[PDB]
Amino acid sequence: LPVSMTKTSVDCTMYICGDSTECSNLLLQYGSFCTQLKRALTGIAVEQ
Amino acid sequence: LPVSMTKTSVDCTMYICGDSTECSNLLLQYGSFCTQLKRALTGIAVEQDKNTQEVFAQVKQIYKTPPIKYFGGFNFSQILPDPSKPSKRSPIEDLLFNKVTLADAGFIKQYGDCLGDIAARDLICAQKFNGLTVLPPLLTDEMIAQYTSALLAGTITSGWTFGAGPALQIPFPMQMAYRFNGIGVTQNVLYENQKLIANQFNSAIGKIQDSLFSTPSALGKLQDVVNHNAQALNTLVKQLSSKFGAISSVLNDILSRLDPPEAEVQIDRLITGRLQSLQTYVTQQLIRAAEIRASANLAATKMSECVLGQSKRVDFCGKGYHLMSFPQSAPHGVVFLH
Amino acid sequence: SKFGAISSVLNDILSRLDPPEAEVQIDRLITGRLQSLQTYVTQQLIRAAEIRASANLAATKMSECVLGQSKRVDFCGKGYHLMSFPQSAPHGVVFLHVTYVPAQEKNFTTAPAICHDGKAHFPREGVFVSNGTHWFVTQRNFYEPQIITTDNTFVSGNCDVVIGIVNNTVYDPLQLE
Amino acid sequence: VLHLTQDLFLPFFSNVTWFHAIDNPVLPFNDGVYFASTEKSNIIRGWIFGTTLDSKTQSLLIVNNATNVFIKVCEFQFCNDGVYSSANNCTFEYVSQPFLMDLEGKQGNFKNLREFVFKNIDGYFKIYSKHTPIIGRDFPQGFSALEPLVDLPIGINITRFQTLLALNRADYYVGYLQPRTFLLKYNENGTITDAVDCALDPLSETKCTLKSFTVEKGIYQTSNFRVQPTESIVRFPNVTNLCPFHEVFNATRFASVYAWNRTRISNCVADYSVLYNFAPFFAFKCYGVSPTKLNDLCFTNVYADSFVIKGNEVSQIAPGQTGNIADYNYKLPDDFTGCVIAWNSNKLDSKHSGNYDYWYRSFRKSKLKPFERDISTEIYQAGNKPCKGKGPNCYFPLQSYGFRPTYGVGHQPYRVVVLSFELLHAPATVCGPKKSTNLVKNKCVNFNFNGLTGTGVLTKSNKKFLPFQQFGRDIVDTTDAVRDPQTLEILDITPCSFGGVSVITPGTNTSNQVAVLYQGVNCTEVSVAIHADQLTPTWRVYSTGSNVFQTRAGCLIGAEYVNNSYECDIPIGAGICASYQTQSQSIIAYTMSLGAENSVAYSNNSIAIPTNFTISVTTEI
Ligand SMILES: *[C@@H]1O[C@H](CO)[C@@H](O)[C@H](O)[C@H]1NC(C)=O
Ligand SMILES: *[C@@H]1O[C@H](CO)[C@@H](O)[C@H](O)[C@H]1NC(C)=O
Ligand SMILES: *[C@@H]1O[C@H](CO)[C@@H](O)[C@H](O)[C@H]1NC(C)=O
Ligand SMILES: *[C@@H]1O[C@H](CO)[C@@H](O)[C@H](O)[C@H]1NC(C)=O
Ligand SMILES: *[C@@H]1O[C@H](CO)[C@@H](O)[C@H](O)[C@H]1NC(C)=O
Ligand SMILES: *[C@@H]1O[C@H](CO)[C@@H](O)[C@H](O)[C@H]1NC(C)=O
Ligand SMILES: *[C@@H]1O[C@H](CO)[C@@H](O)[C@H](O)[C@H]1NC(C)=O
Ligand SMILES: *[C@@H]1O[C@H](CO)[C@@H](O)[C@H](O)[C@H]1NC(C)=O
Ligand SMILES: *[C@@H]1O[C@H](CO)[C@@H](O)[C@H](O)[C@H]1NC(C)=O
Ligand SMILES: *[C@@H]1O[C@H](CO)[C@@H](O)[C@H](O)[C@H]1NC(C)=O
Ligand SMILES: *[C@@H]1O[C@H](CO)[C@@H](O)[C@H](O)[C@H]1NC(C)=O
Ligand SMILES: *[C@@H]1O[C@H](CO)[C@@H](O)[C@H](O)[C@H]1NC(C)=O
Ligand SMILES: *[C@@H]1O[C@H](CO)[C@@H](O)[C@H](O)[C@H]1NC(C)=O
Ligand SMILES: *[C@@H]1O[C@H](CO)[C@@H](O)[C@H](O)[C@H]1NC(C)=O
Ligand SMILES: *[C@@H]1O[C@H](CO)[C@@H](O)[C@H](O)[C@H]1NC(C)=O
Ligand SMILES: *[C@@H]1O[C@H](CO)[C@@H](O)[C@H](O)[C@H]1NC(C)=O
Ligand SMILES: *[C@@H]1O[C@H](CO)[C@@H](O)[C@H](O)[C@H]1NC(C)=O
Ligand SMILES: *[C@@H]1O[C@H](CO)[C@@H](O)[C@H](O)[C@H]1NC(C)=O
Repeated sequence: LPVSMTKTSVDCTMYICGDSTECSNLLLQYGSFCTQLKRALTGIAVEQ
Repeated sequence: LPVSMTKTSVDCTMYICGDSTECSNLLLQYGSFCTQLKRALTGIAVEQDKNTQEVFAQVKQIYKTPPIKYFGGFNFSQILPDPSKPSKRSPIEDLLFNKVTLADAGFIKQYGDCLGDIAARDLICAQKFNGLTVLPPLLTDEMIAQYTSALLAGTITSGWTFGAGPALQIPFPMQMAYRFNGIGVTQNVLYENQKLIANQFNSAIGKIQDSLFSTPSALGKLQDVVNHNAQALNTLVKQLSSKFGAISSVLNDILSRLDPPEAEVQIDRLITGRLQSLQTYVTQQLIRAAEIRASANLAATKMSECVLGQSKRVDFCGKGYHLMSFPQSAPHGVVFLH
Repeated sequence: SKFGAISSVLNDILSRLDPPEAEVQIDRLITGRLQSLQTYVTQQLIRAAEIRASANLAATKMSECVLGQSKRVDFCGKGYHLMSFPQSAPHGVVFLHVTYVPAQEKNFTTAPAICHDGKAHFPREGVFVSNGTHWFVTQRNFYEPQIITTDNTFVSGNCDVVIGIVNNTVYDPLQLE
Repeated sequence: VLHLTQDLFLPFFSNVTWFHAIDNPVLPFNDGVYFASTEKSNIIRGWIFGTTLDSKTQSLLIVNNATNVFIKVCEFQFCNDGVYSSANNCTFEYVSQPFLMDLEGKQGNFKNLREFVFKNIDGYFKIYSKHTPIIGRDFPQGFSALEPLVDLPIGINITRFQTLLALNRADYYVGYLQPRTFLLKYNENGTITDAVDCALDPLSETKCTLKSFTVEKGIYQTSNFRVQPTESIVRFPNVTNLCPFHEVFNATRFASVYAWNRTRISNCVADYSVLYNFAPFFAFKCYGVSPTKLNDLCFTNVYADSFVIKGNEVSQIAPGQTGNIADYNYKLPDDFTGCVIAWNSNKLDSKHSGNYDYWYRSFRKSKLKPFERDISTEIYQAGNKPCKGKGPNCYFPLQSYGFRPTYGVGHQPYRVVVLSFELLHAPATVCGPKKSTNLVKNKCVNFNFNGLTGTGVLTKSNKKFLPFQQFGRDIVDTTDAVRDPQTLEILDITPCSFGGVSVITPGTNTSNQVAVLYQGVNCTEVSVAIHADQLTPTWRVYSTGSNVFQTRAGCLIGAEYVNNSYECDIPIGAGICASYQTQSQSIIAYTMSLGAENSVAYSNNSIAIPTNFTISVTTEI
């Protein structure tokens, strides 16, 4: 019986934009779209 | 154990476009994309209602405690409803209602006081300003207490018979003896130490009230569910202030600033952003509703086993050899007394 | 659904616009259709998880109610479970729970124990009951009164701490012979 | 198939002015008209469309005869009775088979009805017709499809409508179609058996929402209800002084582009009609607010940059665009949000023997940052020489913009000026005209407060705004309180009237009676709104005073409240359920009964034991 999975903490900002200031600025124009992603992954880790 | 979540009926058209005819026309170009969203939210609401029904409406008839309350020395006054209180609940029931604060009651009809709010309108008035309402649960917190009291009176006056067929009256010391016989210890020892067990029962029931009173949060699961729903709604409303890479984040001034065949691009950018955020919200609500459905099915099984009978499965109905379980209604959930 | 493009058909879109102008429209269609397909796949995943939970419940119900008697009340249908006969259904299963349900009952004067000679007697299984004069032992879910013998009861007490002691005469099969 | 369409369809149960004949009034034409007539043999020939029906605007004659038809598009005058009086410049003479099919079974009782529908969407005149024998009487009520006959693209306004008559020796049924959504039931042979108007009854909207002629017993959320505004208070600040665009345009010495003169426009009222009449415009490419809505917007500060250039440079200067004038003289921000103005000026920048007064820069060390001036005379470096002078590899940065009365258009002296609006939200100063209406503190109103458009209600607000706080807002970024610009008093903005309409209906087969439940809104609000006819729902649920139940899930209309209790049939919310119960039949709402009221006779020595048993076979799916 499986009990857990590998816990992941993907950083949306880093994944979508690599140390690029203009890319991060234009990502900020998408609002709190991916803070949801970080929250969901944290919830997955805690649940595991 | 959580039993339900707040039921939401977000209107995609209203959320993505505010009383803007051109915006609604361009939203119609996305097909039946969001009729799926309305259908999914309706399904979530119906599923929550069915979850509450499954958890609580397990009795066939309404039952009432005898006018006198002498259960062989056992003191239960802490779990049967209190006539003096208008809500007809128990001290534990009130503690539970007093330790859980709902961001949106829903059954408020808050329209009319956003204008009398005087100070900054509350989250609710703001959600109303952008089409995200909360439907109220079909079963009120009052008749849910009636169901809980019916279940409670079924257990303490009829044992586990009423969970199978007709409710057969049986003295409470005798039900204690039979539950004891259910875990491998004779009934004689209970009759011998009925006074001692009654005193221990009273002490434990008394000390659980103080345990819930003095703890910061022993209701962490229910408050966590309420916080999750409120936080999801807040994240939903907050995306309406996000430009999504356009000239501005307000439909009303975007239409009032650019002529139709150039404002089309900006309005489509807003539509793409807002629909994606709404899809995020609906998918997360679906996932959390599936989780709550699993929890509520667990709660219903726990009720049907621990409440309507003695369960031989160890460590299922609380730690130790199970004897009974007294249910108590909680805001968007149930609480057991094993 | 046009998805905000010139038309909703790939065949006439390609046949109407040259490649490097039809690219934008085709990309708009791709974005719309992939998003709709992702919606469908996610909803199918959710419904399949729900059906998986339901089917695991069905498998447990089969393994318990069908391949045996389940003591858990109200699991294999309402009432005291006896059997369950499965039946195949289109994309599902249907159970036939055979259950034992009690019937007509009457108020009976009952006593926790019977105190024959300074000693409490408790039934080995069942309730002591009273028709109004003579005392009788019986089972739990069926009224089958029997003469209260030393076989039906086990003795352990002093007739002073067992609340509900109710004087009466027990019998033994020895003094006669 | 149950295909749903949105087109110009005659509403069900509308108003048809039945006429008679024994003079031929002209009837208005709008969104098409529905025409129907029943006759013995023939008394009507054709119809006349157009406007003003004179020899000034082209008109349409659709006169038939027993042989063919005579549709044409010509500018006839009037026959006042020949019919083609002064045909005039004509067009589209059309002749085809007759529209009027008449058959009799050797008797005249077969008074066939002829239903005609005409409409003029995007030109392309469409005509529909159908002939059905009478079975009883006028405007019979049985369904009947209409087939098209001719679709000829006239492409002329039609607004009046008239008909012809006949002669030698009970009709005129006219109705006006409306833009409605319809759900149409198609039969296996491609034919329309039944249709239902979604915008008609709550039951109609329910069946339409699920696109099925049979609605099973239940409650179905169909749409939403919002109170449309009555009137609209637009009030701005209390200024009137006219802005100086007259100077900015009734100057002469407009700066050269190397030094673009920049004025500031503030504390005034902008009506750009003066800007319009002060210039025979050549290019009005706005990069901020449309000229149409320019007078409807407010600007914290407005920057007018005046710089004469040429046709090429007019196009060259644009939000973050290339070009020496744009990269070394005057640069617009990439996100520029303002209207640019360009009109030809060959009368102020030209004279005999030439005029080389103006200037422009081609040689700069780097690009020009947006809205940044670079007035300087420094010779561009070439190679590695620190040379300071004119001649070889030591070039003057700025060269003449020499103008003469005789160049090409691309070389003509275009006078360009620009209004760089800010459209932020800081206290506004340049607001356009618009006229201040008064306040209405308690009635939902469309507002246009200082460019900020929106809809809601305004009530008194103690909000202790400190004397610098203006637009205002709430917790989640939604304007909540705007201080009245003129009275400084503070005004909270409340949502209009939104919740949601769900129709509670029994099985259409069982019954058609429906009950409407407005969600999370009081009946009183709905009542004053239904009574004032400002509710968007066009379906008006009947009210008898006895059919109003303010519940906790909003208000229920069309179902009376019976102070008894039954098992729930249709879940509504908050412990009330509706059901179809006999009186002889209606819809009642009741508090759900959780079950049979039972009391147990528990006591210290009373036990109940089953002396018998039963066996039962339940089922689980
Ligand atoms: C339980 O204890 C409370 C508090 O002492 C007392 O008021 C009440 O009468 C008791 N009830 C029973 C059933 O003994
Ligand atoms: C016992 O007596 C009470 C009071 O008369 C009655 O209500 C109840 O039904 C009786 N129970 C049985 C099982 O006879
Ligand atoms: C109970 O049954 C016994 C059987 O011997 C009988 O003698 C007695 O009279 C009965 N008591 C009643 C009916 O109250
Ligand atoms: C049973 O009989 C004994 C002997 O007389 C007596 O002491 C006792 O009190 C009786 N018990 C009851 C409950 O009548
Ligand atoms: C138009 O028809 C409707 C529906 O039958 C009716 O209520 C209304 O009074 C009619 N109006 C007139 C002017 O006949
Ligand atoms: C009837 O109309 C057609 C078409 O205009 C024409 O050819 C024919 O001559 C007409 N007949 C008479 C009697 O005018
Ligand atoms: C057509 O238009 C011309 C020019 O306006 C006008 O003189 C003439 O009378 C019109 N009609 C005819 C029959 O040419
Ligand atoms: C028809 O005429 C009206 C004025 O009577 C005008 O407002 C409208 O724009 C015209 N339509 C066309 C297509 O010219
Ligand atoms: C008009 O009268 C003539 C002469 O009798 C006849 O031939 C013709 O058919 C009549 N027309 C109608 C419409 O009755
Ligand atoms: C369809 O048309 C055929 C041929 O006229 C006819 O036999 C059949 O009854 C029609 N079907 C219906 C449903 O009217
Ligand atoms: C400015 O306007 C005034 C009044 O209309 C006019 O006399 C003057 O010539 C104008 N100047 C220019 C340069 O247009
Ligand atoms: C710029 O415009 C202002 C306002 O008309 C004027 O006073 C000033 O002299 C102008 N500067 C130049 C360089 O013409
Ligand atoms: C303009 O508004 C201010 C502030 O309300 C007021 O003091 C002033 O009298 C107003 N002026 C006029 C003429 O309305
Ligand atoms: C309901 O359906 C039955 C069976 O087709 C039919 O006999 C009955 O008339 C229907 N009732 C109504 C009101 O449509
Ligand atoms: C709605 O109507 C009920 C009628 O009893 C009233 O008590 C309640 O205050 C009203 N609610 C609002 C928000 O006006
Ligand atoms: C319920 O209806 C009955 C019959 O009209 C009436 O006498 C009674 O007072 C009603 N209920 C209440 C609480 O008013
Ligand atoms: C049941 O117990 C209560 C509490 O001791 C007592 O008041 C009552 O009289 C008892 N009833 C019987 C029938 O013994
Ligand atoms: C038990 O119920 C069955 C079925 O109704 C009936 O045939 C039988 O007579 C009953 N027996 C007793 C003891 O009541």
